[PDB]
Amino acid sequence: MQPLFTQERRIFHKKLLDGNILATNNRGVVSNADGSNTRSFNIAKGIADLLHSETVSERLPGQTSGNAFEAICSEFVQSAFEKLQHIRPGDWNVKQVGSRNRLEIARYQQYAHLTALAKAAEENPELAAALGSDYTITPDIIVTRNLIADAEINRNEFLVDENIATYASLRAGNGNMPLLHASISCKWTIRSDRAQNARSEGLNLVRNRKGRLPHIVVVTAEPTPSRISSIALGTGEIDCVYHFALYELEQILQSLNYEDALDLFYIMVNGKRLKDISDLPLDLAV
Amino acid sequence: MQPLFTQERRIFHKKLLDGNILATNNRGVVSNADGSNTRSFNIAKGIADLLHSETVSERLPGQTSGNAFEAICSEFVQSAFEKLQHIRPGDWNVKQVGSRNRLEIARYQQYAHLTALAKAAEENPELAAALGSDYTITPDIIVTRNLIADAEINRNEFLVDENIATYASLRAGNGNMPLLHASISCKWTIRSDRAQNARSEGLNLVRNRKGRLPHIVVVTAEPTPSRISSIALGTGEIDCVYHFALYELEQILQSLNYEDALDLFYIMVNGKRLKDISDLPLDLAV
Amino acid sequence: MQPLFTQERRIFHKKLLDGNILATNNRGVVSNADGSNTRSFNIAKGIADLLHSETVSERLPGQTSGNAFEAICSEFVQSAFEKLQHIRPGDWNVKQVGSRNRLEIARYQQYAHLTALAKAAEENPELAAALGSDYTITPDIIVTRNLIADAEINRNEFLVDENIATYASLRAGNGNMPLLHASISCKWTIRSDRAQNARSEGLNLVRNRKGRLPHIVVVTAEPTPSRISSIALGTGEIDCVYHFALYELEQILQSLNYEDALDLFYIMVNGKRLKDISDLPLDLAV
Amino acid sequence: MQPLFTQERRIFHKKLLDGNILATNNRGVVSNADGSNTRSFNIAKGIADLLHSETVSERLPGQTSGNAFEAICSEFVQSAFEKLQHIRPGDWNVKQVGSRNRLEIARYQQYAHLTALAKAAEENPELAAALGSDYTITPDIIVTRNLIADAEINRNEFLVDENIATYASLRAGNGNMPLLHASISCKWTIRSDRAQNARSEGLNLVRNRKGRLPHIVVVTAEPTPSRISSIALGTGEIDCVYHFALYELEQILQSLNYEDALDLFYIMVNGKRLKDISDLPLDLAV
DNA sequence: TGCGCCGGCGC
DNA sequence: TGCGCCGGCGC
DNA sequence: TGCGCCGGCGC
DNA sequence: TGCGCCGGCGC
Ligand SMILES: [Ca+2]
Ligand SMILES: [Ca+2]
Ligand SMILES: [Ca+2]
Ligand SMILES: [Ca+2]
Ligand SMILES: [Ca+2]
Repeated sequence: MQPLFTQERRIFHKKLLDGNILATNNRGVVSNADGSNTRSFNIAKGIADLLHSETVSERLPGQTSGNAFEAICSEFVQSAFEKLQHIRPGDWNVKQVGSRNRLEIARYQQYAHLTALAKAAEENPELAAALGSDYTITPDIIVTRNLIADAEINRNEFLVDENIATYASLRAGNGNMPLLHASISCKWTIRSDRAQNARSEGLNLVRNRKGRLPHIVVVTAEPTPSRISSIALGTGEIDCVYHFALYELEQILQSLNYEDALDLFYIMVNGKRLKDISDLPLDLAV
Repeated sequence: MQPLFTQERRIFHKKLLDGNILATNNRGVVSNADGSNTRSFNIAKGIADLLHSETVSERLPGQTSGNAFEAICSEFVQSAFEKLQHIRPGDWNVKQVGSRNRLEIARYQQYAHLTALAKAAEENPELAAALGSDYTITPDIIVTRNLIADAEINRNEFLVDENIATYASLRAGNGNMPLLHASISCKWTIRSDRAQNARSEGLNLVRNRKGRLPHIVVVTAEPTPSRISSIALGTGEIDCVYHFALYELEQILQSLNYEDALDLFYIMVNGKRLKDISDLPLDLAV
Repeated sequence: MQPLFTQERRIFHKKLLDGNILATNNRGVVSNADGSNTRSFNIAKGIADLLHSETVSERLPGQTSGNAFEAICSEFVQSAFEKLQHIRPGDWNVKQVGSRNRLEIARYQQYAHLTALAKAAEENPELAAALGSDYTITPDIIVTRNLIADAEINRNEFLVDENIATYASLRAGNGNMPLLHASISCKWTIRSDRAQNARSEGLNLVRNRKGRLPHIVVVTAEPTPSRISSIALGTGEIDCVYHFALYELEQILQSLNYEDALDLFYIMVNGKRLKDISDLPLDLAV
Repeated sequence: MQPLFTQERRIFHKKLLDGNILATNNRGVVSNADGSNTRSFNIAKGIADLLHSETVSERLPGQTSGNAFEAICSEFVQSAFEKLQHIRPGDWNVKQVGSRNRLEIARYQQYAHLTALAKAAEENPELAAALGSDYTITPDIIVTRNLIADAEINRNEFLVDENIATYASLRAGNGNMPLLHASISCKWTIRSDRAQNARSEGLNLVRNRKGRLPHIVVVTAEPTPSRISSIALGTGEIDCVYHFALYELEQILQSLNYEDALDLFYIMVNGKRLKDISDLPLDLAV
């Protein structure tokens, strides 16, 4: 049959189709297009043909398509990542946090101290104002790793006891919390202004961490390379951007002769800023 | 037996005593102390006593203790990290880079674009000037990961063929290099001004990466908490600092009844900015 | 009569009213409210009463209200700033750039080199991909300062000739461009996601500058302190946020007893992150 | 007469020759040279010759040349900047801070919150640890601006009463302190590692400011371009570097026929990363 | 070579 | 309540 | 006091 | 064409 990552990739698409997240309205507008832009329209039509989309229905409201894209991205990650246990073992959990959560990063080892700052600020309003703060990281999807018992550390050799390596992050106990492995931002579609919150979130993770920075990634179904470029280009905040259908996007850009769009596409891909959704699970194993 | 990490820790200490790196001169000054300062003198002597330091010899040139401390840290990480294959598998290398070689990080995937950038500056002086920046990132010790065969991704299951997950960093071939896993900076002793180059370096890794940030840590044998804090305190550049002899420092701070410095020790240690050398191998397995 | 800044402040409001930028629809929704949020509705109603708004008309499309708010903010700045010539002299120009421009910062001394990087990237696609780039700063409104002749430098004393101070930024000649004094972002209303492009723009200005960083400021008519807070709180990117009607906002928060909103309001104002529109001209003279 | 800035420049040089800061020891080593290196030896001797350095004495202790170079830079800036009141008016102070005093920038408006932050850490150790960071920003030389009376804002026109522009930074009273205009770091000579503390400091000013960023510059007497470049190259932390004797350096680089170093000089100078001491007073008037 | 190592100690 | 989701489209 | 200055020179 | 504007509102 298919290789399993290939099957999960199609499962991923099938859920977008089945849910009418991806569909075409009766004016021929594919639902991830900017219907008032010809290039967006054409690129999204082609991807949707390549994905064998057939349903005709009205575009879903954006809150609905945004939410569903996250859940569906979340299910793909969890399912594929859990097959990489021999390359990246651990007690992994993949969670869609939500578009309504907050303070959630403080749940995790590298950012726990942010609980203490918040509580300090609410108690002392002078401290609140004097503070820079910035404890507002609300990821769409997290991947976390729970902590390991000595039994696991000492699986094959007597490596540790209670008198050595007493601060190691992976060691369960002393009120240690789970590690944040990845923050995954989802963008069903992009406009260059609303795309920038992924950068500020990446930036917040970078500047406030105690310990190893998580993976910071963005997944998008945006059809146009230019809008993808407002989040993908540049370094420092975002590790890499992953497209819901890269291969399909490549094909359509080639057959349409949007030559600047194709050039921008290769700049990002060859520039290590844009990958396929199927590359994400393995990139989470590095 | 002792746990193996406790044995490794004692081997790291005995390399510093045996190699005359950590020793006491004819005036009673321990060789990581700042002899002009009573507290640094007393804290360092206290650490040497708890390490059972016995040798009398004159302080080595700075350049020699610097290099030697670095080799011995490098050997500790390599021997101890190799025990952790079941929690962080792979084909790992640990290397002690040096000022001799140039453009070292650019041999690794997340920073390879820096070669192209330098070649571009080199041929066009107008471009060299426009970009401004030249010199590039040179950590003391790096840990790198070699890439993985398809047979090993597919060890258990038919996960990938050559038509899926084709940009994934860990996958061998496709114009791929090894991955930088960790940048480890060493400071045998510290002065607050010359500590800061570990921060500019950390920042360079951060801002320039394509892919997940490496581990960015500092290992130091500095005796006084105030000097350690010049590098330890704060977040954003350094993941964590590792003391060469944390338990002994804590113990001497208590015995010398230096409460202000004991406070600062705990600010750092309780604040997750400072740990023992022995936490580092497990911290690199996150 | 009124002090002149007070008159410009009312002129500013009158243009928002006259243009129906600020008005109330026939359901009682004030046009800067989020009509589906009760607190937004109530706060905007009160400000609009305090500004003596009377017109009833349908909300303008967002592209129209956004554009007009910029022009109107632009006219206020220019007009008031030009009265500060004795505190901040110079050949000043205030320009609404537009929501369609690009590369415009490269027009200015501190960012000119960005022209060279763009031209280098389009010529060499390998260089394009290898590049980090990030020359995408599109301010809404700029303030610039043209360069000064020796006659002005030497107005009262013979300070300079052609053999001293030959690189001074303010000196006209040798193909020197005008200085960027300020970038002013306008946000008629806010949602926390679309607010973050002001941060990335501020960040781009910070990281790419050669010479003194411009003022980086945000002007907003957003009624709710919480949405204002998604751009105002935190430091490093934005110098300060200026509200189109702060005094009115203070009054209404007090009379409504939204006590957490009032607390957040004082956190920002007392925390030097939020000011009135009338404070901007003087803050541009520092 | 010479132009006044040319006279000031010669007075700055003669303070270094007369004060024995810049001199040649009995071995022919000029006192800002690294005697072990032929190029630094030759470039420094060449600069001393063009400055008409005549004194023979032994090199002063590092601590003394460091401090003395700093006082003399400070005096140059103060005397020359005072001539620029017609292009940058105000009530300016120039001061040479020192390691003796602590929490110096916090006396200025944009960084006053740092006092509150430190007081908060000091009373609550859990908070001190949560925040992590303690120590704070200590530039070598600062230029500050005192605040302005209402009579002077209203000198020409009735601009403001007490009901408008009530949070404006420049306006005296209302719980206002002076403004930090410039942070000036000095490095009599450089080594690449100890250069980097001017970068961490620059970054601290950047990231922590409430209001416009101060001028952030470095003045250095370092002879070799490679060492100057360790601080000069790049953007984001330092606005610009200023050489103590740029014309003389350029001239010696040409006469010594050191083409590689001449290149690097131009990369820096043409790239707007390096200028002469004499450009600094006008650069602070931007 | 020259970069970046650490040390001594003045302010 | 409220935060952040995407969509329509003018300038 | 102790922080942050610069210097010598090994690798 | 295309970039960035704001608005409606679900989850
Ligand atoms: Ca999202
Ligand atoms: Ca080092
Ligand atoms: Ca805007
Ligand atoms: Ca200095
Ligand atoms: Ca010495």
